[PDB]
Amino acid sequence: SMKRLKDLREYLAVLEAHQDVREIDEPVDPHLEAGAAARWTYENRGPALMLNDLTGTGRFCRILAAPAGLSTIPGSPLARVALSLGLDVSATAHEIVDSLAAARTREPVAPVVVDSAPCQDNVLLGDDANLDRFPAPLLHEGDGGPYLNTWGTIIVSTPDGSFTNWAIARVMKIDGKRMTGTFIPTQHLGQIRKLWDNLGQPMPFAIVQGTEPGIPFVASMPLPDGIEEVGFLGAYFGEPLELVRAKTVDLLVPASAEIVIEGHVMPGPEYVVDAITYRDDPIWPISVAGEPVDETHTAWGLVTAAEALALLRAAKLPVATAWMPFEAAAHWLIVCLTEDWRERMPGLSRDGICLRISQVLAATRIEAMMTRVFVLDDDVDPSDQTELAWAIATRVSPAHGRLVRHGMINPLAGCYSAEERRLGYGPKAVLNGLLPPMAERSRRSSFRHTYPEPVRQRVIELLA
Amino acid sequence: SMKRLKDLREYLAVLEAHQDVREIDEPVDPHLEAGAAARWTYENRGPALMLNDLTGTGRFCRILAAPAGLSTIPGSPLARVALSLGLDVSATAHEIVDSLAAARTREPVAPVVVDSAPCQDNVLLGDDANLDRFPAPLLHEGDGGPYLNTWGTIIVSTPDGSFTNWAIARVMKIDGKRMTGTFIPTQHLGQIRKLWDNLGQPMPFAIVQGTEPGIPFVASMPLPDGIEEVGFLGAYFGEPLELVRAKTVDLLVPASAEIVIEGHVMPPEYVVDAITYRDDPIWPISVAGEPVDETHTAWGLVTAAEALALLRAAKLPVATAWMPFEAAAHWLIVCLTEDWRERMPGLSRDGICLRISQVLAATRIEAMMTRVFVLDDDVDPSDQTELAWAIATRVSPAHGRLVRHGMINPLAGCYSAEERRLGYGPKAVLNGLLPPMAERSRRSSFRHTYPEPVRQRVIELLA
Amino acid sequence: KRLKDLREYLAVLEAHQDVREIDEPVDPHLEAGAAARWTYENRGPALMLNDLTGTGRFCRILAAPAGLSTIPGSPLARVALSLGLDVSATAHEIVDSLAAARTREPVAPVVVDSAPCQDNVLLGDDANLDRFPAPLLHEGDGGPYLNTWGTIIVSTPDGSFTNWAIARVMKIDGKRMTGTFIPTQHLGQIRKLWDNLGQPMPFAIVQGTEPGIPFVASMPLPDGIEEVGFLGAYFGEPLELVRAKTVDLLVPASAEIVIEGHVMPPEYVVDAITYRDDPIWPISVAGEPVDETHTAWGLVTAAEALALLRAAKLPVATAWMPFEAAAHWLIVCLTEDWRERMPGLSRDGICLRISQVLAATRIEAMMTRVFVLDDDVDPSDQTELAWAIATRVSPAHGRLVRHGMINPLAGCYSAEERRLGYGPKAVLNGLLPPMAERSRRSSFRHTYPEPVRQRVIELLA
Amino acid sequence: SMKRLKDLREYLAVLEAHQDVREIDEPVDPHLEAGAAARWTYENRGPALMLNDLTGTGRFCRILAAPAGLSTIPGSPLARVALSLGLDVSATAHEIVDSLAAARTREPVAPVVVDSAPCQDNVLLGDDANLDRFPAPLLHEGDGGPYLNTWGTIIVSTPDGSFTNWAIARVMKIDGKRMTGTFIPTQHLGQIRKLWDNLGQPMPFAIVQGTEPGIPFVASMPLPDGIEEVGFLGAYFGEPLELVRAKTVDLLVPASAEIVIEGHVMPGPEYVVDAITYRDDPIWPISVAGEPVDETHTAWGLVTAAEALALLRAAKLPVATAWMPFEAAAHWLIVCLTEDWRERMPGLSRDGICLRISQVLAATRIEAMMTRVFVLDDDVDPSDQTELAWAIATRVSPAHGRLVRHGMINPLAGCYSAEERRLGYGPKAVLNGLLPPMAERSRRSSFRHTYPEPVRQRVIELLA
Ligand SMILES: [Mg+2]
Ligand SMILES: [Mg+2]
Ligand SMILES: [Mg+2]
Repeated sequence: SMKRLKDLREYLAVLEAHQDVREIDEPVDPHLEAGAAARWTYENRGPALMLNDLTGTGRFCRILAAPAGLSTIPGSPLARVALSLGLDVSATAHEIVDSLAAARTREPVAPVVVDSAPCQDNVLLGDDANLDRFPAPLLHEGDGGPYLNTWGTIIVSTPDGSFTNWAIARVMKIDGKRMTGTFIPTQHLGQIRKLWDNLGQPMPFAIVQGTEPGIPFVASMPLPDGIEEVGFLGAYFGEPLELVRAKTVDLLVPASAEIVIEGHVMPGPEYVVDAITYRDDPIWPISVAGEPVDETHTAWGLVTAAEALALLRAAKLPVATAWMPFEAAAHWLIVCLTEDWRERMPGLSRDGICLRISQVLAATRIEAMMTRVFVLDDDVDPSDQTELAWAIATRVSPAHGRLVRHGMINPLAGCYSAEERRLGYGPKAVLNGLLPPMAERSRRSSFRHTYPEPVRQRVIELLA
Repeated sequence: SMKRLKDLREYLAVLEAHQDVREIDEPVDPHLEAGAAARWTYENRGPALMLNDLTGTGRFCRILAAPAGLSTIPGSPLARVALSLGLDVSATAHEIVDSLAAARTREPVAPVVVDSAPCQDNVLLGDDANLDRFPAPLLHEGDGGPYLNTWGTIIVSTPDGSFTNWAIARVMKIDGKRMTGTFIPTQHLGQIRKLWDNLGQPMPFAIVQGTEPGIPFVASMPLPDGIEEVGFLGAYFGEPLELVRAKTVDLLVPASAEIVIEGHVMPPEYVVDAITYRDDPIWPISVAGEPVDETHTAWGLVTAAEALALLRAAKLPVATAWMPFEAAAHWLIVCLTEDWRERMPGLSRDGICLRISQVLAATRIEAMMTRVFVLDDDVDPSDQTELAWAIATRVSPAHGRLVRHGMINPLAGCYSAEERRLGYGPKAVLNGLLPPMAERSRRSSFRHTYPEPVRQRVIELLA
Repeated sequence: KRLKDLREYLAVLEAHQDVREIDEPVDPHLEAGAAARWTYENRGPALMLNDLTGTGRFCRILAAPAGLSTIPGSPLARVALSLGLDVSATAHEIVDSLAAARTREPVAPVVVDSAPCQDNVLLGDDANLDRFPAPLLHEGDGGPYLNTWGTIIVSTPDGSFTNWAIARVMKIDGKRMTGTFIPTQHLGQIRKLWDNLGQPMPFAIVQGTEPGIPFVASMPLPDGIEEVGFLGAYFGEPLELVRAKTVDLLVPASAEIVIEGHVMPPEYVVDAITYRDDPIWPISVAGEPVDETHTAWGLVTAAEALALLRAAKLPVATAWMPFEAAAHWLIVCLTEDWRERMPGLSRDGICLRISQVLAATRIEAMMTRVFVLDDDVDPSDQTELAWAIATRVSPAHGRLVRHGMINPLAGCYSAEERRLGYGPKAVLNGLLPPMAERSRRSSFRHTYPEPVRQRVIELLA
Repeated sequence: SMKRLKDLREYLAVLEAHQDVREIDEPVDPHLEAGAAARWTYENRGPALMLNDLTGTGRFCRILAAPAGLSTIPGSPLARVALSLGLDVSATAHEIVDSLAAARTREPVAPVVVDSAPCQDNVLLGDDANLDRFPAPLLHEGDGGPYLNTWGTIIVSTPDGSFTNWAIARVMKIDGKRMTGTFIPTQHLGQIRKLWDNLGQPMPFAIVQGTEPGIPFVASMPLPDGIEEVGFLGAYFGEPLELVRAKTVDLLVPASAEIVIEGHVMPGPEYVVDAITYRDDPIWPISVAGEPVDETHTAWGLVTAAEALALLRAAKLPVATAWMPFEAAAHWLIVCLTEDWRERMPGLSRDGICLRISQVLAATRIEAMMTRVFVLDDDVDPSDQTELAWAIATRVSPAHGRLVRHGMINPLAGCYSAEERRLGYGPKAVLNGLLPPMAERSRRSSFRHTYPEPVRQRVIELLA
């Protein structure tokens, strides 16, 4: 039933068919212009951009901007997300998070190793394996340097080869042979690196760009500790991902990649480039994070809502859907309960079920970033920004129904004081916007909710 | 400088010129279909509808649906509000509330009495003055009966004639001669009803429909106690309002009306004595419900303009004020000028929120403000995405909330049954102010993170 | 059993060994105030300071006139005796007596031909405040506080309303004094009427009256209620007054000293000072608990709250301003059957209603916190009260916050809240669930059958 | 410098010397009268009671009631606590918690094994080891049965013998050979019984009554996971505690005990008695928990404040003292900061230091029972109930300066709803009652704070 797109070329051919990708043949400077073009695209809900000619490297390597920004397809703003996750172009916000959460109840599917892949048609070794051959975009005026990895995946394995992590972490260019990035000890990349430091050996790595579109979504997903992204991807699409052996490092990489950067991480934390392999006419996708709406919101926040939905359902909570509204910049989670939630959780009041949701979320990886969690009924679509704001304004008390917890916070969230940020300790709220029992509720006043179907059908016939 | 539209025909001709009104010649049943057509229009941002043919009364009286709903005019969703208030079709949310607040600093302009008006071309008296000859729309399935007044103005004078109140209150049809409605004692209509009840005499009234488009906005405005709407309308437009004498009741009604329902209120039922109308009458309706309708575009908007005027009169550095339409007239956004600290030394962010709360709490409008968000003026409160982003990223999940308990809006949704029954519940003032300009982090977007040459080069490539 | 003057009051305290005479000289400059603080804080007897540096044995000073009593098992005895009750009257019986008088018609006073307070009469230059002690009660004060436990009689220009207020009056020199005339109080309002006519307001300050007067003088009665009428209704008989020698004002015949004068528009001016042989000038040295700020002002404010809450038909068993909370907290105890008496309300609902009723009254601004509790706890028992708040008030919910006018002297406000006169006040819900749904209390009285308790009392008491 | 009382007889001889113990020679019924006599004693601040004749067992076994209740010694209400912890009869609230916290910075002192002890002068085995030989007091109405362990220690060890826990937990009698009690998995006793259960073996146990008076205080103390109570006692007193081998179980028990009950815990959980040993004329102390003031407040709450003081100081916080007020029934912790706290914690505001205190406490075992923590200055004595209430009323804002955290709660605390108790999830607050800087403060108005020393000395001469 899934319609999985197997590489970036298939993804781009589907966006072409829906007139949702534009080619720019005029030269664009990776120094700020490429990043600015990506921001213009996100903010004006423009087509994805194929930057065909870049200052410094010419037409050698293309750049794909806004790979999963909001779509131009009429009535389908989530189309790039839907297609990236093998769903219909018009799949809803609920169908998307439900598909991802459903795969969390399935057994992982191991990948398969292929003899060859287009990502190894061109191989650069030794002094030829130089990043100066590719664009080094300075994405924002104030950045420390060029961010080479914003929509690509870092691949590392434990020394024993028992666990392989695919993660999306920012990587900054130092020079043609060296890059750097953060190895936070609370995430897998850093935990795996510590195992390589204990054995006194450089950690082999590979960074892939322009893989099949579903990979960066799963690489952004806060899966539990023992779950490999490749296995989850396999369970999600219902078939094994095809991997190819890296040329210089005993790692398996997606065969769908446009570019593969291979090397070793040395404490010097520096990534040292040993080889670069790429398919003919390579494409390097970028993601330019900032205010809504970009892949921070359409990918990272969205897959975090799908993980919350899976965790809440695993705790046997009657959750209809979960969503991280794009306008709230991945600061809010909306939890919608089924209409029969009281029958499914018999001893709890509205405050009681909010206490239980808080208790369940508080025990997970993702709790620290939830600055606010709004608990609402499923008569509200949390992906409809007007209906969501209306529900919060009219259903959340101005004083009560707020559960405040203090603890770890997202250091990048905006709603914290300087001392809260410095201590890494601040407030997170769970807000109760649930209504009284369905029979006790006042009828909703709108076209859909206040008129009989024959009257609505007659009006649609006259006006639509 | 204002471009006032003197009646409903001028208003409709301007909407026609901007392709923002659609004529429906097929019959529409006032029983639910008219209300449903109005809701479809609001919710799909459709053109205003001129319901030309209505079952029961045919083509006699027309109905105007979504008279001040969101506009179809590209890039100008507030165009119906702007044109209704004599402004340019493209006037912004700020220009609109600023125009209304500016008129609060001006002296009232007394109206002028004219000898005749089109609203009296046809006069029905005695048994002919029957509301069954006009449409009686059942606007929502669950309503108690037909709501005859939703976008019309009820004119009422004190027994001494020293004060003339123009108000917009709900009026439900009982039969062809009788209507009923709420006379809340905290409003001028319920306060003036207490003066005519004390004298044991019936209160004369006159309800007008389809007046010039600016009247229902001022009728909805919570002006201070001693301020007549007619005087404010005169100060706003910069010229006197032309009134005509009522045929049967000693009240001065707008000469721009389509229909004038004259009568007297018994000690609460409205009893019809006369119905005058101009040729080919138009009866506008407003079908209140979820965003966005005239509850939001008129009532909430004029309440933000009054808050802006009151806050400025208290010498507060308020750049703008707005009642977001998506929040259903439950929230007020107060944006402070960038130099508010220089203008209000030596208050902290919490200090200025305390002062705003203290000022608002002393006014008429405080009870309906379920939440007030105090933000900086780098946020447009009429941009729903930017507003939600500012609240999510700038209001603490726990602190910077001033809670006050007292009178509430009995129709607001965020109250318990006991809070509604007591008429006593919580109202919050939320602090979403940034630290000083120099201390602030740079905003990350196309406009805020790139040099002008880089933005201009990108606009050249992509626009 | 009303005590008609300060000598009757002092004779009753003597009979209960609750007053001590200090014949050794005490300096009005700080020592008298320090002796009063030692007394309050050590729950010592009231002090009769006979010899005072500067004036000697002329005018005596009564310290801790209504401080906590030394009488075993009766700490509220000075309050009880001051209000004509039994020496052992409880916290509840005291506030209930005062609240009961609020349901009664005022009793007009009677004018007598003479009084002991006019046995001596100083006029002109003889009317010098320097003849009497001028105590500097606290190190940091601006000057001597002459009025701390006396009453300021004032009438409107038309003579239709007479206010008996207790306000702080500071000595400037031998003839002039100064004090606060807050416009939200009667003394500031009655003053505005005299300013509108462009005339000085005649006044009269009395010291050492019958002990019940300073309690009613501290009570926040409604706007149209005279203090002398309430006193008359409280005691059930008219208050005997006398015409002031130099001003058109009637003053208590029970006074020790009467200081008559005029208020030029804020300074005061003395005309005459009349007194009875061997005068006594009582003082009140306000500070940390427990003094007359707590035993009189806070207590009478709880009695007024009890009267207002009952007038709103609320099932209030008692009300109290705990002394340890320095007149910052009001405790409202509901009757056990409150749910039957207020049928549609939840615990939160009755707290909303109490808040709504209190918010409409004069006294709301000083209630920094109001705790709504059941009547199974005594709010005058500081241990039981703290236990009830700790175990029954949620650490997060059941708090109704209101913002508005505040007591500018309350401690729990920021500098900006004080400067704006706008800050938070809370109503806390500490009500238990329905009587059947409750857990049994674990203590001697609540966990054991009466035969078992009686057998234990026989063995151990 | 310590003056340790090595058994209950030494403790009782010291209370006799201070006229703080009374003997009852008239028979007292263990069914409710003994418990009622203990409550009368606590509530009237009476002497400790030695009940010499108890209905059913006569003069065989005595009962000591209110072993650490408030003392009758003039000016020394904490004397039973002070003497129990080897301090002077007049040691203050601060000196007591400071002594206990100081021992937390010291190395544990291993105990010593002795050949014999008075607690084994009489040995009952087989059918003779029957609890019906001793009083079985029904302490309260509501109690499911007789509570045999209220002021005694439960001694258990791990199968490997690497860790020995001395615990004070509820033990209710079933019959003459069987008892039951709670084995909370969050405490050591339940964690240790799981290890015996995994080996398919009953857990050996010993319960001791009437040991030296310091033991029940340390058994109530929430020490960290790897710290044995016997080692802490040794470090506290500055000398090894003397133990004797148990007769029928492989455990070491205090040689100072009046009574040893030895046996094995079975899952079907029930304590089964295999031997009872006791010294001549045994004394069985009881603690009758209820409203203030009993050993719940004078021992458990007090040692929890000492542990909080030790943890806060280990986090380098400038804490002058910590205390759990007796009137607040072990629901509140008061944290008093030193006057110079701002100099010692330079970048923090009053709210900032409260956030830091909350963060430190939240990382510890004791967080859950802290329904409220009040952060005050050290110009307030938190053991003075009037001054404490005055400080909270006048210094804590009616709305702000409250940090709320949600999580684990004390299931026995009163201030929780039925749903919060059932979920084990509810609110806990940290309240900011700190004054502004010392120069910015208003002077305190009282005898001590508003008058010069010569004026105070002159007044004391006149009136004292
Ligand atoms: Mg991952
Ligand atoms: Mg008064
Ligand atoms: Mg332990």
